[PDB]
Amino acid sequence: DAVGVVAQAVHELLEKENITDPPRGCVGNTNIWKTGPLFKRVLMSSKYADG
Amino acid sequence: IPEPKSSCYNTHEKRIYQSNMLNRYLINVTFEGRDLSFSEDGYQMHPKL
Amino acid sequence: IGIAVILVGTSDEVAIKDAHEKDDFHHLSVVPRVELVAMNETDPKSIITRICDLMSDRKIQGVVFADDTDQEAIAQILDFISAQTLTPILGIHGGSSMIMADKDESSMFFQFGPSIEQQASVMLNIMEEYDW
Amino acid sequence: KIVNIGAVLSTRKHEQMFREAVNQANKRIQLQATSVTHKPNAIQMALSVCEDLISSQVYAILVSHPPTPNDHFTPTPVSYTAGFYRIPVLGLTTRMSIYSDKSIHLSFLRTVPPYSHQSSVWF
Ligand SMILES: *[C@@H]1O[C@H](CO)[C@@H](O[C@H]2O[C@H](CO)[C@@H](O)[C@H](O)[C@H]2NC(C)=O)[C@H](O)[C@H]1NC(C)=O
Repeated sequence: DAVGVVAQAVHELLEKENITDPPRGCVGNTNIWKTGPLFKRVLMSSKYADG
Repeated sequence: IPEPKSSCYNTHEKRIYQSNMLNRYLINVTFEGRDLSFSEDGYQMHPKL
Repeated sequence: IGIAVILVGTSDEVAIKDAHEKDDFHHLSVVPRVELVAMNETDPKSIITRICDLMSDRKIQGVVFADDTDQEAIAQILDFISAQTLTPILGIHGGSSMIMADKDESSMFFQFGPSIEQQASVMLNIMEEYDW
Repeated sequence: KIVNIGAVLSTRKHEQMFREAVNQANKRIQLQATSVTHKPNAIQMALSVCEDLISSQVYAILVSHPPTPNDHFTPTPVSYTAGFYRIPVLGLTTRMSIYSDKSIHLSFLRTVPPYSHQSSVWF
């Protein structure tokens, strides 16, 4: 079910895709990734009906 | 008085000690004239605003 | 006992000059041994790394801390930290303290700032003493 | 640019389940699948989740529970980490209500309705 959710999320992510990265690496990139909450709204707004 | 924990993570396999009632007193301490009695639920008392 | 004042990437060498103080009284004060380890603006993983490493460096039986950041998460991180070794922590200069409602069962942590009830109380006092 | 995701269980064959997942996904660029472990004394659990997933470009994480009946705060030590930078994650097993608040955790997204809501069935 969950991977179906993330599937439905991915091909909708192309509609905006202005994230440009989720910041990886440990040190240095101490800044809230400026699309975390928005992508979270997207993911929690995933509508499917078959799991 | 207790002792520093041997490890932040490895001491867990040997973290066998008493139950600390610190807050039962640590909440209640005040000196240097200015009183700093704390709250149980986790914040100050008489806060300066 | 081991006490430190960790500094997360600021222009606050004022701290480097701060701890020169004097309140020696006839209390226990068995081993007051302060410590001043600054760091760059770093990540929570390295934050905790240094936290419990320096805790394990020489001695630690009580911790204080401050930083300069927005109100996001560092307090919550420290809050969990407080649990795993039964130790008090007192965040200060509350860019590192925008207080959190709930607390774990047996975490000896505390922080400054007002409880939201107290904010209500003070705003009511203001509303009061001007008669509207 | 292929999305990467890591979970936590002993049915590591769920990785192949994630391959079938990307199959049904592109059917409905690509999506990859990664996996991590579990350890007691969750201090290092944060260390591990950092070292193993923040190394790559995560987008969402998965963690069920240990069937060990402790189950009080076993999901937390990761709800905080990726909560920093606010990387969304997904919840599987535990059902306590603490993990629901929008002010203490910005990370949980719950698949199993927590014990709280079951009140209404009595109503
Ligand atoms: C909290 O601490 C105070 C003192 O800081 C306790 O107060 C009483 O005992 C003190 C001992 O010297 C006196 O100085 C105080 O005057 C006395 N209080 C009053 C009102 O007379 C207090 O009992 C403590 N309470 C708890 C719950 O810990």
